[PDB]
Amino acid sequence: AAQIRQLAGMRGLMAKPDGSIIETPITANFREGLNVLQYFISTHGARKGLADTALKTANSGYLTRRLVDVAQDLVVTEDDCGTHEGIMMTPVIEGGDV
Amino acid sequence: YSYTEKKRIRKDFGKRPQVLDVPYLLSIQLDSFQKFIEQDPEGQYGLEAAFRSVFPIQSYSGNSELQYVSYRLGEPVFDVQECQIRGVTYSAPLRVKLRLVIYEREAPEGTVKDIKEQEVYMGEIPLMTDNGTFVINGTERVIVSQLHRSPGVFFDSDKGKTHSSGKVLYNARIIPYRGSWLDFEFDPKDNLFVRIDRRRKLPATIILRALNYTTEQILDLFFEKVIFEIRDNKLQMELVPERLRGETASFDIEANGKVYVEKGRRITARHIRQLEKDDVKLIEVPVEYIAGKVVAKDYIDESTGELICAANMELSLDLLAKLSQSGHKRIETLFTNDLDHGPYISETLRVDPTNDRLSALVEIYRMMRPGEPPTREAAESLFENLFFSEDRYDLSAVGRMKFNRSLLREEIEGSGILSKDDIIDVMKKLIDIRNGKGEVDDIDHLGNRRIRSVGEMAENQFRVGLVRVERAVKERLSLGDLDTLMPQDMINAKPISAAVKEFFGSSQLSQFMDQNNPLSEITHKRRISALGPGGLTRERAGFEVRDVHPTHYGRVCPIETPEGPNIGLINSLSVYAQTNEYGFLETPYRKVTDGVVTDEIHYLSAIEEGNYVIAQANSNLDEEGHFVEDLVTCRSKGESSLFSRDQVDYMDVSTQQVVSVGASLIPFLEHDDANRALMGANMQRQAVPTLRADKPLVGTGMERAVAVDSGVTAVAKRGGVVQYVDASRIVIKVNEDEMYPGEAGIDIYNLTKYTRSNQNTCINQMPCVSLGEPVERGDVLADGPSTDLGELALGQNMRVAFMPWNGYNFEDSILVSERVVQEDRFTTIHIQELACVSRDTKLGPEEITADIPNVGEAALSKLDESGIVYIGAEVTGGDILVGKVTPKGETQLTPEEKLLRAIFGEKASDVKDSSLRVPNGVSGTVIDVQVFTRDGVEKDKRALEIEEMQLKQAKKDLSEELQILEAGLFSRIRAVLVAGGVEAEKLDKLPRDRWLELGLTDEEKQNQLEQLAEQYDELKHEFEKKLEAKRRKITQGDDLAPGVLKIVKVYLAVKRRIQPGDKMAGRHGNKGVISKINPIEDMPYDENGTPVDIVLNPLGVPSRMNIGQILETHLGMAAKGIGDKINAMLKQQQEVAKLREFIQRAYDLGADVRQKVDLSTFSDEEVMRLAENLRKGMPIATPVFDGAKEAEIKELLKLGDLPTSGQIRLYDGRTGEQFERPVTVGYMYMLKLNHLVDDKMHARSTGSYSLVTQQPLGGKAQFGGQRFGEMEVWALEAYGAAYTLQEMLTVKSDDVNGRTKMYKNIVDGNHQMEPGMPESFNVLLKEIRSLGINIELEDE
Amino acid sequence: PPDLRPLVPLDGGRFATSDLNDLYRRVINRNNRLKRLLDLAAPDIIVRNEKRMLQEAVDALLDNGRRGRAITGSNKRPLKSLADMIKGKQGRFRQNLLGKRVDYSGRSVITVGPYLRLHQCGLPKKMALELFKPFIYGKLELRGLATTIKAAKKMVEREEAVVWDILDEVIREHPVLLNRAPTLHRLGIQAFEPVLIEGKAIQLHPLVCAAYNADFDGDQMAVHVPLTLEAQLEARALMMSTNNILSPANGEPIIVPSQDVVLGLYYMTRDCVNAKGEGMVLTGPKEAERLYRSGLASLHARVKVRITEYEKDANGELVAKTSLKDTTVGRAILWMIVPKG
Amino acid sequence: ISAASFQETTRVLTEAAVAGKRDELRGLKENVIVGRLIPAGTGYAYHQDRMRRRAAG
Amino acid sequence: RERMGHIELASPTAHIWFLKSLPSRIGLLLDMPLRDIERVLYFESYVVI
Amino acid sequence: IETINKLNRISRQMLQEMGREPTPEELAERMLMPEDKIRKVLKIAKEPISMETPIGDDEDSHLGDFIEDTTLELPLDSATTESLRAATHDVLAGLTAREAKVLRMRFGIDMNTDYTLEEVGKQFDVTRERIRQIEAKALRKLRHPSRSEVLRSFLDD
Ligand SMILES: [Sr+2]
Ligand SMILES: [Sr+2]
Ligand SMILES: [Sr+2]
Ligand SMILES: [Sr+2]
Repeated sequence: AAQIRQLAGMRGLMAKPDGSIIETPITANFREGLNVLQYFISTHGARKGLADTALKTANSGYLTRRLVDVAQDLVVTEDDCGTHEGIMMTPVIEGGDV
Repeated sequence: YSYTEKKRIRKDFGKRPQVLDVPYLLSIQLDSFQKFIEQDPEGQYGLEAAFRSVFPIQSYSGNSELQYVSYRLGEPVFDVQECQIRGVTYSAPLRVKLRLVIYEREAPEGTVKDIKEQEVYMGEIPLMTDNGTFVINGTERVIVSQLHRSPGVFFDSDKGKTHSSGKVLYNARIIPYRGSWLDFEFDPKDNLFVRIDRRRKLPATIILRALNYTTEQILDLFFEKVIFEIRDNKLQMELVPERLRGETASFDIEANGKVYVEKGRRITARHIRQLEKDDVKLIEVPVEYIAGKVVAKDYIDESTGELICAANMELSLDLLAKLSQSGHKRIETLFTNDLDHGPYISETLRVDPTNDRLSALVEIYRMMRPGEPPTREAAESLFENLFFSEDRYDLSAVGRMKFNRSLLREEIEGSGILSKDDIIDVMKKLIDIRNGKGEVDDIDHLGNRRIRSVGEMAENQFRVGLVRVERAVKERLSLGDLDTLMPQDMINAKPISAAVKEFFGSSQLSQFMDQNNPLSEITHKRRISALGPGGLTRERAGFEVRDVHPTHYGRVCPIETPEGPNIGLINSLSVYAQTNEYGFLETPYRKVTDGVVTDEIHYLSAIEEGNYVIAQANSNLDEEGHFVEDLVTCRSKGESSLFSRDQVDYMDVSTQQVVSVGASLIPFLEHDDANRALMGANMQRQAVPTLRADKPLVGTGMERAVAVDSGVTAVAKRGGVVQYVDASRIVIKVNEDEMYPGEAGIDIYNLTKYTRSNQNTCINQMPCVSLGEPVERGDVLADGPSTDLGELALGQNMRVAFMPWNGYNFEDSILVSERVVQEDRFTTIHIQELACVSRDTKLGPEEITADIPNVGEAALSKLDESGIVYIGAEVTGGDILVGKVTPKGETQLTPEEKLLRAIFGEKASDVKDSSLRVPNGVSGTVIDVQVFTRDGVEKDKRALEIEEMQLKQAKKDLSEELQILEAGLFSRIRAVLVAGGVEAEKLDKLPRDRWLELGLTDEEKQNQLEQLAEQYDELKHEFEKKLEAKRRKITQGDDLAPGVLKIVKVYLAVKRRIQPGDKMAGRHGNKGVISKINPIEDMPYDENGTPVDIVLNPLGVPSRMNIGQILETHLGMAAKGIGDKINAMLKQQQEVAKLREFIQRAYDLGADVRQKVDLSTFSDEEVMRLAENLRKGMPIATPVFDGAKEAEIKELLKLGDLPTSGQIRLYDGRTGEQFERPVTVGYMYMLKLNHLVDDKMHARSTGSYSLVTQQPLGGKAQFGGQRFGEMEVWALEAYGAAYTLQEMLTVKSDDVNGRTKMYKNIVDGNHQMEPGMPESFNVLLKEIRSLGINIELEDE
Repeated sequence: PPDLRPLVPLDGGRFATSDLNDLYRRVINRNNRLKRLLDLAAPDIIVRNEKRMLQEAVDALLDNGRRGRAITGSNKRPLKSLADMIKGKQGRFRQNLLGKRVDYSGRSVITVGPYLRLHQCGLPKKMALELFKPFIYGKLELRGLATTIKAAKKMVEREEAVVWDILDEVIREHPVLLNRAPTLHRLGIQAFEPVLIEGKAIQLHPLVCAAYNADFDGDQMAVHVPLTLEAQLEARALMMSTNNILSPANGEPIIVPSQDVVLGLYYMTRDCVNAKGEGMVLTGPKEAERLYRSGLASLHARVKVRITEYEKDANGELVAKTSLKDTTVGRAILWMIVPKG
Repeated sequence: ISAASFQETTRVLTEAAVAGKRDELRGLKENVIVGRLIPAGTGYAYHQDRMRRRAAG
Repeated sequence: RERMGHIELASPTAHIWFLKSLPSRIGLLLDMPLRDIERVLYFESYVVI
Repeated sequence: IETINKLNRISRQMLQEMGREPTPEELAERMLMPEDKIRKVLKIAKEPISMETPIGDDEDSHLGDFIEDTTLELPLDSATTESLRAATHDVLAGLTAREAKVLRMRFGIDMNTDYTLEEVGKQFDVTRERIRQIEAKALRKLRHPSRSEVLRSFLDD
């Protein structure tokens, strides 16, 4: 539903190089012709979001490499372990919603 | 409209008129290189800047010097076409005028026996081609422009993770164009430190002490001084009203008895009025207030001569009492607070261990060179050579300009070396920002970032080459004789040529020309990268430089950039942007004179934009001057907001200035997402030329601009009437208007036919003009690989229907009809080069004759007369091209093989087959062959007969050029002869060679015939000069690598057609892989029965957010909508005037547009020829932003009797039943890009292995194996797999005994591993043992 | 050993030597000089200096990046010492896992395979002939078609019609692993039984494409072939896609229809206000197909259909409940696809 | 053997030499380097045959 | 590929892996800082045994 | 070494006096030595290249990584050698008793030493001239297309 918003309704608000949100959002949707100023505004999030994606695989790939090297030397040894002890499990409720 | 434009008029849907037309697209490359080869006297640009910087090289060790006059170029060894064939670097020999000067010790300067040399060889510099490239070793290469920080002065904050609390610091950085780095920074202890060449931290006062400044002089330059006075035993002070404000005084401030501020009282603003009016100059101060303050000057006892207190020292109760004992009158201190003034320089002096000038110079020497003990002569020499020597340190022309710009100076001109006053001024400004009054400049700002093109980067590489030479020159002057060893012998050309060649074809910014298409050829030349020397690496500067800065606007394209690891570092240059006089980026603007808008064009830099209010191109203008609306959307000083008409100073030239050429060709960019327009621009560059290029139905208008500026298309220099058309040569007769007296008015345009590219694609120049057609300057005569009539034609367009199929369009997958394969519309020509090198070994020399001991005569049927394959022989993957044989020796036959030799009879002694074979696969046919021989010649019969063909063809090529030039020369003579004396029937009977002697009475026309007779003799003279040079090059013994006899290169043109697996993409980012070639039978068709060409997945549109591909489809059927009605006519043959009305109606749709096509006043011949070109659809141009409206496409659809919605009911080919919902059908421009499935498919079972590690390796016959990484190992560890990983590590990889034993088990039918020790661990064991550490395997 | 630090003649004629060889020479040279100096007059200054460099010579040989930094005799580079052979991101210890080249491996661009099954992939004909090269020779001399190994080699290279028939026999019942870069979880490598298809492109099943992060636009996959019976079994019993229909991360299935399949079932099940044919009784789900493909009723509109649903019994299975349900025409046809239980 | 795979190599090899450490090859990463069967899955039943015969012999 | 050789040293030379690598294997075994070991090894000062 | 030093001194002279580059024909004239000598030294004077020379980098690769091993025989050729010895054993089995023993001594098949015609004659009961007759008799029967169809396939090498 988020993709349909930009194409037919309204694109929304865009960000600045500092991190703050711009005063006036892009009113034009992809059905009509976007302005020269509006398109240059929308490019910032495109070349920043994909720039994060370029190093997302490297950062998450190192996280996958990290968790392996500590737990790789672990295999099932016995069929049953003689302890009647575990962890208490309760359904996660945040405030008043399950 | 021009005649070349009249044949095909493109319907433009623009609204804004073009004020400034699109300039030369490769102006960045050509204009910058011409600065390098420029013969500019004082204007230091290029070579003249490099020579005059070092020369005249002087040496007072032997009292002798060498002087520089001027340099020479020209006379190239091989032409641009000749360099590509025989493999020569396109360069001109550089010869420089040099003279040695001898001095005798008697007079100030006494010259004795001066010897001058005319020309000394100093290597050869590569010249730029006609388009904007360099031919190195044979291949065409491009120099990429560098993006770096501009030389001058920088100011940075950096307030991230520092100290602990997060103290904000301020850093001043003086960066030169050539020299050492100067850094001035504050530390967490508030003190100031200097960093020389980015090394250890020295106190800030150490650089001043080295410049001969005493401790008294250091405190004098920066600080305000308070003067304490000793009058009649009691202590007093000079009062300044501004000094005491806000701070509470612990003492009674009194003047002549009257008390103003007493003990325990605050000072606000009221007290700074009573003291000012009463003329107070002196007040009484206690001993406590003076104690703690820092003294400025040295005060000694004038009775004894001993130091009481030196400069920069703390005061106490005892020290002030001794000053009264000595008999002093004045004491000088410093004024430092905590807000607007601080003791940053004062507190550093105590930290500074140095005492005088000598001590400071040693400490700088010890930091730079921490090894040898320095003397006074050595310490003074290093510091003067750091930032004060001309030969070492230089700010250049741009550096001093920006250096004085930031520091706020009167002059922009100055010397390259920094003076003593300049260093202090940078230090003064840094304290100002620390105090409060001061601004921090942006690093990402384009006004602080320069562009190093081709000529500027080649200048720096040539300068260091002269530095490499100057060491050998000055040292050998005093070493040897100065009577015999004079001119040429002093300087060697070897160090110069080695430095230049390691830049044009070895540097990071020097790559192969991406000649997949004319668009990729242009975009690569205007690429701006921040990865060059003295720039930034891949993992540096963070992510701030990668992000888009508001300064990029109309200088750098925000969407067109590599989407890989580079993102931001490499950027494409926008259309209208150019380089200024100081290397900064500038964009043109319409000048507004407070009201009306004039067509005055002004180029403004990034610094200049932060002052004027710039209006957007989106606003409409009344009549042609002033605006319509009072409230206009504008942009000023970075930010963009609404502004009034009077406040507007500038305006955008066009709505195309923000987007580069690569993404300018995208039709509906406004309806596309910025992420997919980023990708869509990259897909167009990878496009491979089809066999027959076809015009894009949905264009932008830049298609014609790309084709001409690329240089791949043959354009008319003059014009006129075409005389003779051929598929190799286009000759033209000049219209006499642009023909200047002297030579004949005929231009010869030689066409390049079927030539290999860098990406192995085909380069072809097909003719366009017919015999007897009038054309002018700028007219397109021939088309390149991916160009149609005048315009760019990347990869043709097909019928597109957005509908799901039976799983053949699951994810991005695209279907194709058999008609796409039947009709050559996506057939690509690929020319491949294969080389066979006969080499000399220690066993014996290799031969290249048709005497193969293994195969014959089965593969030898293709090969001809003892050597290589014949020209025009169709060969498949496995045939023999060049029959190479290699001596091996020994050849010990095994007992079983010895028996086999006696049974049948075998001849295989020393001769081993190692012939050049066609790579294992499917290939086309042989186009051309070339044989290169050693300096000893020893010509083969096949190599000798081809040189006979080379000599005869070159003889004909030069003879045909003379014949036409002679014909037009004497035809011009007849025009002069008839004018004055009419002999139209008398001259025709007389022989044409006896026309030179005849002429009119000695007048002005006699002088006209003088130049015509001189040129005729000149053409006959230059013909013999060109033929002698041409005969020399063919008979020339080709110089090659040592240990090489003959190199034979066989060229093959593979005609590969489209198949499932090939990568297809649109213009908007919609890429995909071809699923299956479906017949014309089963694929959907219209009500009239027109079958759809390609079927694309409709699901990959809303999530992709690219509507540009949909509007290209709607306008695609609309484009052919008019075309089909033109196609419906002419076949039945209707009246020309009846056809004229419909065409005129087509170019004027939507009431009011912009493009006004001539109102039916074209000639009957021109209208019929235009309708023939518009038969296969109408070319529609839709600009980058101000393009075709949504409602305008619907109006054009009704013209060709088509629905406005774009969706039509289709019928299934398999069933025959209706699709229960109308499907949108039209024409989208598809692209068959590079890296096809034929080049991507690789397979290996067994082959060759590497030497150091016994793991799979690719080279010949079979392809290389796939790498099984550690990420793939985790998968098998997560699975219950154990024997599969065992295979991956041993038998498939390194294990020597494992692989061969397992391979035999497959053939026997065993399927057993039997693994052992892998060679990956066996080498590892010996490496640990060789270190000196015992490692052993222990048993159970 | 000399093989690990080799002096081999290249294709051009110029030799290529290891950096270890250059380091070893500058150890023996001063070792021989010290043996000379100890018997040919020994002044302490020179002898201590010769012992000073000899200690550095071994130091540069073992680990160069510690005490100073040695420069190669011809090149301006730090020499690969004995320590630099093991470490340095890419050496000998680290290449045992990552930098491992593998035989019997292929690579091609992925394509869709809607006609294929879940355990089937569309492996190229020319790739499979190259991959199963030794497997062809094994089942060619066994058949009695080829005399020896060399005669079997000539039949494969000539692309004989009989070789294509034998090729299909070997591939049948022989699993083939398919790997995609990068592998984040274990389902990146799955085994498939190949079906021979002409072309240079490999076809993949649309359902298992959800397990990988793959999109048919320009992605490539590695083609690995197991060799032994143990390797063939652990590919079918463990690494097969049919065995791995669920995800190892969570209890939810990973093989779940997407895009075209979801859109197909959505249009089939959705209802309209008043489509063609409404208010019929319909005998079985078979008559629902009789009306749609003929052209008498649409997939939509609420039409009563006779259905026979089978619920799970306590022991299983005898429960067969038949009742009139108020669904659509399209929902009745999809029930035939749905299993009995 | 498992440590020097991802950790710093020169520190591990020196620590193993001084202490005189023995690698009995039980970890999964240990057996991949040497070219042996993984003590997991199919090779787990194989590995139990050799570990049981260390006490007796 | 398997056979190795040896070089007989005229003077005893120290191993770099046990000297420079922190925190010094020779240093901790003798209870002596690296600055004191290097000055003896490098030939600058004598040491009492 | 003296000739290599002599080469570099004249190379500086001839490069700038003529214009372009000194050819082996022109360089040999000033050195007073034949062309086959100069062109030989130029190859010897070149220093052996380092193993870890970076070529293009990008994915990180060295010169020593792309060097193939020519010493190793192909697994296909290794299976051919095993198949040849197995085929010839069945071929020699078809021969009439003593016919196999002669060929295994004359060519050294399955035996450590290769024997000459004189050595068989004294250790086979028969005369010297007869050995030449039965050798060709054993070969002729293996020259026949019907008997040796398997041996004809090895003729491709
Ligand atoms: Sr133009
Ligand atoms: Sr996906
Ligand atoms: Sr992808
Ligand atoms: Sr007997």
